[PDB]
Amino acid sequence: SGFRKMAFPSGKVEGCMVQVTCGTTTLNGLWLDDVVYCPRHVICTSEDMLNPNYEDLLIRKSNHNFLVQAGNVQLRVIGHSMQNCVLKLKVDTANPKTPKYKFVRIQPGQTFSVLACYNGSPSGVYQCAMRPNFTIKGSFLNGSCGSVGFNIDYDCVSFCYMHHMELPTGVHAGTDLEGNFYGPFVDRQTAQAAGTDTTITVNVLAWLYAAVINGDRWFLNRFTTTLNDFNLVAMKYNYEPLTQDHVDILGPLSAQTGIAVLDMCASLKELLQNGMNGRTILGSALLEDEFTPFDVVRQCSGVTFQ
Amino acid sequence: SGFRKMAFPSGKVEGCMVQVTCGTTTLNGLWLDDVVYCPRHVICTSEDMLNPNYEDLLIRKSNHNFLVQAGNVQLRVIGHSMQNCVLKLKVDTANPKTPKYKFVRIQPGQTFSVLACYNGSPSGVYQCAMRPNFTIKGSFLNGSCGSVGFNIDYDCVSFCYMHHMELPTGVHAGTDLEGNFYGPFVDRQTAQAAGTDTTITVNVLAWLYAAVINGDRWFLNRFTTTLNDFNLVAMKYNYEPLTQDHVDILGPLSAQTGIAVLDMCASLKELLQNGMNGRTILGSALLEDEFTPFDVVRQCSGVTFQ
Ligand SMILES: *C(=N)[C@H](C[C@@H]1CCNC1=O)NC(=O)[C@H](Cc1ccc(Cl)c(Cl)c1)NC(=O)[C@@H](NC(=O)NC(C)(C)C)C(C)(C)C
Ligand SMILES: *C(=N)[C@H](C[C@@H]1CCNC1=O)NC(=O)[C@H](Cc1ccc(Cl)c(Cl)c1)NC(=O)[C@@H](NC(=O)NC(C)(C)C)C(C)(C)C
Repeated sequence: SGFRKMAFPSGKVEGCMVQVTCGTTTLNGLWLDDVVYCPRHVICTSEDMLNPNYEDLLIRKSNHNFLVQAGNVQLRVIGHSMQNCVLKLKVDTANPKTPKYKFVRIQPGQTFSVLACYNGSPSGVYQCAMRPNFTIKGSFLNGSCGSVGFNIDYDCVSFCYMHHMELPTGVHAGTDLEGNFYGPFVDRQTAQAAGTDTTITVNVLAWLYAAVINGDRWFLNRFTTTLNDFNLVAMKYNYEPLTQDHVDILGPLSAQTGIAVLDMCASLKELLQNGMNGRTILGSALLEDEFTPFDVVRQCSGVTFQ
Repeated sequence: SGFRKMAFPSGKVEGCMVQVTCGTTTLNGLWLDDVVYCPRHVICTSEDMLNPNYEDLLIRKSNHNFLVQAGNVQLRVIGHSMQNCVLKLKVDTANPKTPKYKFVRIQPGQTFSVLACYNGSPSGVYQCAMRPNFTIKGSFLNGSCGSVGFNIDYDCVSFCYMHHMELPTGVHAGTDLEGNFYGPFVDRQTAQAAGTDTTITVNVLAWLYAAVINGDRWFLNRFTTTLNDFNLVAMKYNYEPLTQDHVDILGPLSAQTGIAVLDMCASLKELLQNGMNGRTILGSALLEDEFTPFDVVRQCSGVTFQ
């Protein structure tokens, strides 16, 4: 029993983190085979950030302008290129600890583990969700750029996020590992702000199923509702609409607990309208939306990785 | 900016987990140098648990009754002994991935990372605190026994917890790595229940400092209080008393924010008496007590490990 914000084991990723220095700027890089991936803003000075032409900035660099360190070993940079907003540094040595991996662009609502790093050295791991407004609510300090987000599927590391910047509201923005930003953000210092965020409805329902599995039943009721009646209520409270695909995804949890999805929706509708009234669910006094249906299955069934 | 429930990177510990089978029971073991540590209840059958004599049970086993697997390699057991409630299996091979490590018995209020494992394989990592009643609020399923809790200090892994059992309220009990239970629990199936829990006051104050560092100031006020006036209020709300040592530990956070500890205490006193009134702090609608002062410093200053 029990339910925690659980991250993936980070060992396979720790062995791929390196330090990258260009000029006075040091941040983190991801070393896979003979390529080091890092944010391209590493090549900028303070004067360039207002409107950088990255093609010009890169053509004026040479391979020896890039200092790449793996622990105490210096890696020799033999090539460099740019893909969207990531820099790819080719090095003379293939990382012997390269895991089986793939690169994946995730959707809002999905969750992943972040390995927060400073100077190439792992500092901590935590779980977060890609919000509907394409930011993440992370924890990052100076020097954390190039830290990556990932999932593990059996034996395979899926990299989905590389950290680039913090926005004025204190939330975070970055790219997939092919250098495409999530959301409307760009790597030039111009006025940018996150759009309004919404609550990830399918995840709240997953978490209410987790509560039932763990013995929290006080919010259940005998009613049922329809998708369209539920969604009319969800919209008013700034919740994402529920689709038939969401219903199907929750199937395994409905089956294990015996409570129909549309039954659970009537409970959520009541909680939205009357509040939780000084009660808690799974130790929380707010409805939690950063667990996917798969997170709940994994943690309430016991899936491992090799 | 930002603030998350952050666990330590787990790579150094993943390489020490093995699977241990005795009879029909399989659980996890910790392989360091040429010794595998695991809960001694692995040697029990269902009939023995009501009142096991572990000395008798162990004398009737031989080295080949213990099946120890590291991935796909079988490790050959060449000796076995018991230390308190842990079994130590001597094996013919020293773990080449043994980190620099030590064994530490922690105090209530301290936090640590748990690497949850099934069949020797890491499943997830999360952070928790050893409660004042010597339980932890973990997340564990069948087969998780022998999963360990740890901290990292520079380059050294400090093991502090090995998982043995779940109590009827859904919380968890285990031993240090020398086999001594935390709390009044014993490994015989008899009626046992956790004592009443209290809230870890010094940790709540640390977390209120974290909130200030991240821009949540609405709960501050101009007042100050005394230790003895604060503690009189804390007692009524089932909070641990605050000592002068607690005050000193919070020094670094007081200094970075400019708010005296006893100033912060007057804010907490107000929050206890009037509630948070539908407001949140660091995204929570309850006062959080599972971050130590050191956790906050580490996450709001950026300490890494090598
Ligand atoms: C990366 N090592 C570091 C991580 C930051 C520090 C605090 N929290 C974090 O997540 N980020 C940077 O160095 C980054 C460089 C940069 C500047 C400008 C642009 Cl457009 C990009 Cl894509 C990257 N700086 C910042 O994140 C910066 N924020 C902004 O400048 N944001 C706007 C205004 C461009 C939206 C600070 C947080 C002010 C350092
Ligand atoms: C270990 N692999 C497993 C982990 C459990 C499963 C569910 N959640 C967990 O944390 N634990 C056990 O196999 C354990 C064996 C055992 C039995 C009896 C005693 Cl005294 C000890 Cl120290 C260990 N069983 C249990 O944890 C058991 N709980 C109790 O029997 N608890 C009391 C009544 C002895 C307090 C179940 C949770 C019922 C399986």
